[PDB]
Amino acid sequence: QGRKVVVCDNGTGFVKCGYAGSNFPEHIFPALVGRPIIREIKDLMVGDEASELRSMLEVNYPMENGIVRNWDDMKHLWDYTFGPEKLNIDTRNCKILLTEPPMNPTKNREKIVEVMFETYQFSGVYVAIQAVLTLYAQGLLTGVVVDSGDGVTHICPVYEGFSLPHLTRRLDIAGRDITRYLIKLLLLRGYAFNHSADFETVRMIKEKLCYVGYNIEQEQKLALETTVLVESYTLPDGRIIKVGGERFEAPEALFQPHLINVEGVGVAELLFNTIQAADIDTRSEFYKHIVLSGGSTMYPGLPSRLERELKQLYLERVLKGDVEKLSKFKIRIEDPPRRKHMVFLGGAVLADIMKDKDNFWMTRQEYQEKGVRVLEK
Amino acid sequence: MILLEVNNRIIEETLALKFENAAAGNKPEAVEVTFADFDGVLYHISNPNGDKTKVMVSISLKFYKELQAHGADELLKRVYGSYLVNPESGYNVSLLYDLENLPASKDSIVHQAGMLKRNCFASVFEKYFQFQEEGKEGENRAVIHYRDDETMYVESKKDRVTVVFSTVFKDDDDVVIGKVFMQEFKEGRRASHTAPQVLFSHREPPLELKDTDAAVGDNIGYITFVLFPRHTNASARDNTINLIHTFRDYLHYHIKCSKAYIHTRMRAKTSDFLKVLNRARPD
Amino acid sequence: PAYHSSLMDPDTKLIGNMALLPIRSQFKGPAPREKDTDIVDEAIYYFKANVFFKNYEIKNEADRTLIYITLYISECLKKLQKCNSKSQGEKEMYTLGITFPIPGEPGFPLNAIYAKPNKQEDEVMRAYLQQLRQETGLRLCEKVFDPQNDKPSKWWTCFVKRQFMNKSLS
Amino acid sequence: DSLVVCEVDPELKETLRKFRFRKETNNAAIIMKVDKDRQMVVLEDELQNISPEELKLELPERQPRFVVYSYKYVHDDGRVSYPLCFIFSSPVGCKPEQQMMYAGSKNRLVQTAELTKVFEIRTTDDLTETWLKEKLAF
Amino acid sequence: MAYHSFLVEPISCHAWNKDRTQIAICPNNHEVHIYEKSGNKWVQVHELKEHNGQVTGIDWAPDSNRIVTCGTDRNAYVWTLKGRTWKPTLVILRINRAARCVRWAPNEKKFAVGSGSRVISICYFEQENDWWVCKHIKKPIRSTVLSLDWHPNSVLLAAGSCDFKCRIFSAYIKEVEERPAPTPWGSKMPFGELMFESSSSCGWVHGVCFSANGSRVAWVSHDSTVCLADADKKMAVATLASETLPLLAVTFITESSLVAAGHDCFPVLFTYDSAAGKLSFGGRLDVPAGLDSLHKNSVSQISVLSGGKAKCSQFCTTGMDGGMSIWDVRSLESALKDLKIV
Amino acid sequence: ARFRKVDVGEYDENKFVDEEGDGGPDEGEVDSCLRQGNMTAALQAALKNPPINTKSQAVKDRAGSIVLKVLISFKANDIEKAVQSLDKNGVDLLMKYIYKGFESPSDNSSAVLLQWHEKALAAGGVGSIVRVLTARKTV
Amino acid sequence: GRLPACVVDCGTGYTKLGYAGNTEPQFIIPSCIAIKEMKGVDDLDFFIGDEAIEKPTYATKWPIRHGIVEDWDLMERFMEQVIFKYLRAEPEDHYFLLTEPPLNTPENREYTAEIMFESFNVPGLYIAVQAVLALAASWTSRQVGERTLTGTVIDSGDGVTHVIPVAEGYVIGSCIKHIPIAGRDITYFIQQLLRDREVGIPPEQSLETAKAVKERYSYVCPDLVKEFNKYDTDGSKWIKQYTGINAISKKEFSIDVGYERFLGPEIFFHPEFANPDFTQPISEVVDEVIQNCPIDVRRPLYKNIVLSGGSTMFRDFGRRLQRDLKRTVDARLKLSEELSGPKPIDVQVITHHMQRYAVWFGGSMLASTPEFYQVCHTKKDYEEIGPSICRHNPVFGV
Amino acid sequence: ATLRPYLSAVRATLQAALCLENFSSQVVERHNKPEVEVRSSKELLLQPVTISRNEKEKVLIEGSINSVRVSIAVKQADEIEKILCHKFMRFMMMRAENFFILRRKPVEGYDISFLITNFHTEQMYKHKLVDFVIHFMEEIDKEISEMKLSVNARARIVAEEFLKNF
Ligand SMILES: Nc1ncnc2c1ncn2[C@@H]1O[C@H](COP(=O)(O)OP(=O)(O)OP(=O)(O)O)[C@@H](O)[C@H]1O
Ligand SMILES: [Ca+2]
Ligand SMILES: [Ca+2]
Repeated sequence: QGRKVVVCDNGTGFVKCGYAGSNFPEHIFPALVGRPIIREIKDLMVGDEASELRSMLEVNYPMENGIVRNWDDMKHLWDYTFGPEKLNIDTRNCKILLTEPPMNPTKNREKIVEVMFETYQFSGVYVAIQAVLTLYAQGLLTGVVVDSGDGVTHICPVYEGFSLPHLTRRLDIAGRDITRYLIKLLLLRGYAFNHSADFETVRMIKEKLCYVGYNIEQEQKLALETTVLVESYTLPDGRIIKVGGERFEAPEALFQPHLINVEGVGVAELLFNTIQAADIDTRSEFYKHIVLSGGSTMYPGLPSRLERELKQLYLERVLKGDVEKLSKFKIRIEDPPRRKHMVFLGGAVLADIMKDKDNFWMTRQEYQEKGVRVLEK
Repeated sequence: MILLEVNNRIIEETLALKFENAAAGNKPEAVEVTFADFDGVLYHISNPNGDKTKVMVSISLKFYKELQAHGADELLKRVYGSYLVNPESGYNVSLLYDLENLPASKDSIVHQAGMLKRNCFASVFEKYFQFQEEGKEGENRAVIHYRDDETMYVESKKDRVTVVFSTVFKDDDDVVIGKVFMQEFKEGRRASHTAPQVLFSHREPPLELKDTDAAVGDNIGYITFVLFPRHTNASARDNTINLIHTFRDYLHYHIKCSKAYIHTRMRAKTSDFLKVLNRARPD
Repeated sequence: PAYHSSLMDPDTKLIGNMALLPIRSQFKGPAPREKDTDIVDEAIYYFKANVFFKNYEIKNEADRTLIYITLYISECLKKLQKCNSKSQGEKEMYTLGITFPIPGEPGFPLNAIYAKPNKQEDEVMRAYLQQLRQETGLRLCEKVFDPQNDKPSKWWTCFVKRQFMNKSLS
Repeated sequence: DSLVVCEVDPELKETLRKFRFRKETNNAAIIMKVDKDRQMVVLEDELQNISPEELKLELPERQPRFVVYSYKYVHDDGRVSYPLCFIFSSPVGCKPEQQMMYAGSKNRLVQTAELTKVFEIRTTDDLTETWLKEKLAF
Repeated sequence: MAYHSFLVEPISCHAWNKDRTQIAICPNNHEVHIYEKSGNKWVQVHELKEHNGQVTGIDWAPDSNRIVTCGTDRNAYVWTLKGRTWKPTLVILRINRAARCVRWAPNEKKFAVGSGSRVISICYFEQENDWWVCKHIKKPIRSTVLSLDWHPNSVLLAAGSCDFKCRIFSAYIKEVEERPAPTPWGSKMPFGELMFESSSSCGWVHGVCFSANGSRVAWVSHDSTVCLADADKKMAVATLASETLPLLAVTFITESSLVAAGHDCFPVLFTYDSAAGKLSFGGRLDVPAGLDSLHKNSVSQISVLSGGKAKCSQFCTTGMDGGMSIWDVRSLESALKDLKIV
Repeated sequence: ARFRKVDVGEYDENKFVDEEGDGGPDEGEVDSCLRQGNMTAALQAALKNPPINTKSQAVKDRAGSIVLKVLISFKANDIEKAVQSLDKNGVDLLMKYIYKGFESPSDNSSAVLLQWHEKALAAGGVGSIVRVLTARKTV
Repeated sequence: GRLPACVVDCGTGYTKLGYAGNTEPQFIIPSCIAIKEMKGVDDLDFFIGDEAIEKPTYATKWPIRHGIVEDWDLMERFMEQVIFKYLRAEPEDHYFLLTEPPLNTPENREYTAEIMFESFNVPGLYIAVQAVLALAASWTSRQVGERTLTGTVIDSGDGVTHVIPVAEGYVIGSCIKHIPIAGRDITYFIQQLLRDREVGIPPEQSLETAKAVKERYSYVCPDLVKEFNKYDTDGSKWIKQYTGINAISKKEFSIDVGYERFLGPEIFFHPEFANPDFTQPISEVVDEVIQNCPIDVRRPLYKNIVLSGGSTMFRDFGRRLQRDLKRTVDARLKLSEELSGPKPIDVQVITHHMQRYAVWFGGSMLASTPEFYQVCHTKKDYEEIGPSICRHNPVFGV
Repeated sequence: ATLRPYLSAVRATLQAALCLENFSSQVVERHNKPEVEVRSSKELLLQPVTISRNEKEKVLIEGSINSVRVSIAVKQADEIEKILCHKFMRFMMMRAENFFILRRKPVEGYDISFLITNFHTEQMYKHKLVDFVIHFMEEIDKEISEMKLSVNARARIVAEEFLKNF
């Protein structure tokens, strides 16, 4: 009219969708599309249903590392989000805002606009860059967005509204890889877990109990000299296990990639190295506009550890050791409480404040008239 | 089990089984067995050339050449005679038993089979027991390196026969426990007025074994058994040899067993503390 | 799993929810004329196996007839155990026929699974179960007794204490 | 890239016009606000004779604001400029919705005003004369 | 002597509604339970599940009937009763360490949150944005803030911290209230101004409280002392060293009498003799696991149920034993006849 | 480099530091009471002017030795009267000196100290011990 | 180095012990210990194995219940005599290989290691998972083709019957299922059938006879009724005779052995025969476990179903399982055709010569190799790093 | 002889030391640590104190706002008592997950150390914990005396059992 907007952050792990002006995502569920192997099971299962019966379906993720790989399964996943079991909407009477992940090819960028108008026939569509949304959501145009989610962790320089492809770097370590590593650690503790079979059970142990150490030598002294880290955890089958130092050793992979045989430096050293390769004047402005987003930034102690680690780097390899000049080192790593789904939260606010505007939403009028795209950047 | 057994169980059950099956006329069973005893001993029971009617029992000691020097071969010739054959490649002494041709009383040969290691050691004692008996004083002492880093010194005198063990305690806690056990051997004739005398020294050797290279150490100790004619004569000869040569392992056996009992105490009290703690909860 | 009746014919009438299967008997009753194999032969051939099983899915009406005979076979063995001749076993298998409750009455401890009988269904059910009891008892007498001589065989008497589905007509 | 969440008020257009060619040579500032119901960037205040510290105190600590500051910059050489500094005060604790309307409207306002010296602060405490001069050195 | 065991783990904090029909508690976790009384029985009516860590402070604004909570997850929520359900509104405290305590002001126009950020957050509602704003009182606080209590004027604010100090600050927020009239504490009360600071250089300050008319502040430290300053006597500090274990909570019950509780697990009375300028130990109020006190573990909080801090007739204590006790001061005066209040 | 080991928390401006080695007991004072047999006076002398405010360890040890000498010289039954002579603040101070005495035990100075601790505790309560642990400037 | 490692498999019923390198254990003794009904050396007054079962004045105690150690005091004393009486190993000169049940807690691993290192001073220790040792023992009959540590293991002994899926030497603990049918339950059910039918067996030797019928005469049949039919039709050819010796009078006694021959092992496939609280046939339990495991490991698990333990020694056990399991999987996989629109699932139950002592044999072969000394935890590490190291014993051998 | 006054002292010191509360880290975001172990916030550490019975037996008590560390020097009359003590403390430390309050390694130069957090004083009665530590100190002295007599006793028997056979 009036209405009705909608929003969609298609994660690699999880789909977060809701409505413009939502304060939480009204639906969160795994970005999943399982086909059955044998004969209320249907010909296909999506999200919650598909995760529930995962030991009976050959399951596919159409999102690999934030990019779409399978447009066929991606259609089924979009049918599920819009279809009764979640949003129950007539796409044809709705505007929709989507998010685009870092370094997405324009081939994909197009194909979705094509998909949205051709196969679903939305009256309005918009495509926002994640890193820019998460910054706009906080009154910022320049700055560096650390998005650590399920599949991959991206460090995203943005300047006065434009993302910078050629300073945007990835760390191939995030949520799935930490859950995977925690399994290995519980294995060495003497619990016969399986990387495949018990991934979901251990993911929940990770979410519930893991944290990032501030000073690893001190966390290891605690691990080794006391039992204060040790926690019982009751598994689905009833068995109780003890989780201790592995609580902080697992997320430590983010800072020390080699711990799971991964080439690279680890999020803090990466962040430092990236900020340092920019203009002297914009360096200042980046260091005081670091922003966290995504699920894997929720580990207790993470923002403190990043602060500490950046200071150690700047001191050793920029101030060359003298601590007298450390005091001058302005630095801001803002960690909002709602940072788990900032891309959605930002898109929900923007799609709301921009709902009844006209030049903003790319229309079906426009795309038929034509064509893909229909982009106005 | 307080006293360690002298006989080898694996030798006896292997042979008793085999000989019981021969005496029924059952089909001869194939056998290949590689096992050990105390003091670095390695046994091997087998069928030579695949011949399953013949059962060879071989033994290998790294210090056999030293025992051989003190009449091991002639003692073994007495005991086994026909049964004793040329040593298997790598081993020092081999017995051969024909399943087609066995004695009536099976128990006699099987008992002596199980005492192969013991009978290897026995020669060096019988030698020095009769030096003392006949009064041949001032002979050379024997030096048997029964372990790599442990040594037994046997020495014949006017009236007595001394046997010195120079044993080692790997674990440092075992030194302190062993010290307490040895102390009771030193004050040990409170029990038996007629028993042998037992002397102990913690680091340095006695006045006797000083020197010709007796290793001094913090983790070494010298146990000395002063045996007399009553213990070394023909009537009580075999009993004495059976005890004396198992002594080292009897000592270490009991140190380890002693520590295992300490464990059951520690489990008790630890279990009690945990109950007392748990009673500090509202429930 | 357990053994079911494979004589389920397209044109088989019922009695309650049991199948009114024919039998080749000399005892008079409401059974159809019966070639070689019938439900009583099937029950005896299967008995020694089925009696151990506790669970049993009912595939069709013919199985409810198979169950009943199986249960009764155990009632014969209890009585045959004490006998001193194949002739005396026949006296008491006559008596064991003449002597039990039906679907509906105090069990018959299976009232959950079987269906109740009106006048016509009731008098015919009494008589069909009777004809099964009399013919099963007769055939068992031949099978149970050893001809060297006239004692019951321990190979049938060893089953006496075992109960089919932990149910019993006594 | 192409976002003008709020447009620029025609009246405000002018104020920035006149201020761009201002004849006065003291330190002066225009402060600007986003009107929620109108959805346009508007004038809040105009202030004359202000040091950087004094401007700091005029700004809301917990609401975003746009500022255009005519500051007499004495260079390292000694000779003088009156650069038109644009300052985006964007405090941290502010309503997400409000931050989005400011963030989305900044670029439209900056080209509309035709300014090239563009700065942004997370806290008013950062707005000092050392800070302003540090940035202008570029 | 009216003990009720809500649970067996601690009650971290509690708050009562206006008419004391309902009590909110945190049963040593991330949630707040509200129990309404029904005849003899306490009955749970609500669960407030939004925090993602232990809740450390709860306060109930009596007239507006709004609960504020603060927890170790660094957040604070203002809870608003919508129909049958308390719905939460997230407040951006902008603090980087756990929240520790929270108290509405008397005027109910703003609340204060002490934290481990070495800072007090003063939050008020901004009517135009429909948004909770909050300003910080930073210096000279050098450690965690463990306790707060407002002056009756809703402007002066006392605080106890792990840097061993009781302080009085001005939390004057010009955008919500009239400027305050001068106090014995001072005339200049801009936001953040330090009106008073204690001279004790040891002992963590666990509880602090203003007097009924606000002239006097009293606090308790971990060196087993209780202290009081009255601004009428030029902020002179009366001190008393206890023979027993530290106190954790304190409140005025008259203008010159205090009730305090801590690790001994029972309430104790202190009288202040205005003339002689000294604090005096009025004795134990709780008179008969193995413990002889009602509470079987440290008492962590104590609150005035009726009569306010001028003529308190009933007071509440919650403790680490999961117990809540109601104390009627008239009943206590019947039992211990040689017991003198004021 | 392993930049991770360098303890950057050392240079945090917010971190707490204790406020204040500014300007003991008297030897001859105590020995005048000690030769005379007036043990209670000897005790009250050693509890004068404790070196709480100096950072010099030496002057604190000087004081400890002097207080310990008084406590050793006592006979068991005489202790109780000397402790009851002290005001609450003297008793709390005695605790501090007793707990320091425990750190230097021999000559059955340890046996007598435990008895001193017993009377001190009766006099000052557990709170006298609490103020030992709580104190930031001590003996 | 010079002399071989010691190898001990401790089970509910029987402990198998001997030196590595050997094909069979040097002793297979009952896992019991006889003790007094206290100071001095009364802890040492005990006996184990056979010399402990009927000892006049001693109480026989069974320290291992359902695979798992209950009493550590008694387990430790049991070890004393294993090492010093039977093996006669100077424990300081030998690395040891001990086995752990499938559900063995990591705390148990520490308690085990504590005994071996603190009491017996062993220079090295390796706690092996039994399922992995059985898999290795079956490599003797694969043979070089697909010798892998991925497969489903049926360990069936005296105490407990488990079904244990393994993936590259790592057990999939979440999908382990156990069956209340084991050796002792079969012996008990066979003993039952004999009392019902046979006489002349002296009550004292009722188990003895039942065991002997079980081990020497029993087999798995293809179909029940057809077997009952063979026995009633033929009789003379299927009813075997067993004669034992009366232990008191020393004269022979003899009995018919009939239906229990096939009925005894049948309870694996129809547990309801002797078990009120369990009904699911072993074929279904194996299918269910494998279906609970990850997609991409099921086909490997299906084609390498290895048998371990004494209660798998029944004739035709493997063939029976394979058939019943292939009937379930093919019947199910035919509907997927008739409801559409799958590669024929290859099922293989492995029977091999080393089954009776599968675990121990595998352990003996592992301890013979050079790499065993490289994956063993040393005493030096036990002391310097601490007991934590024994919670994970590295898998190897492929 | 001088045990009872020494325990009475250690008790009262523990009674003052175990006055704890829950405390979120002011150093690390959303963290919670026993401040006596990490020691990163100096205002939260209480003065360490020792109680000593003589030159060989003492207790050191280290308090903090949310955690206490009691460390114990045990009587060890001779070498056999030393090694029994070490074997025994080591045994209980291996089991330190079952003792919720026992520290996996002792403070340097002590035999055994307890670390009682505010979480223990919250879920157990603090006066019972104090009782336990005094109880513990008594019983490990008894148990070492038992074990010392036990070893002496079985040494006698083993010496006679060997020698009586010659
Ligand atoms: N509280 C938590 N603490 C730690 N990790 C968490 C928490 N909650 C979720 N995660 C992890 O974070 C990931 C989910 O984050 P998010 O939903 O941002 O990822 P995504 O958007 O699906 O993937 P991507 O960001 O790669 O597109 C999961 O891997 C999950 O295990
Ligand atoms: Ca994402
Ligand atoms: Ca086994």
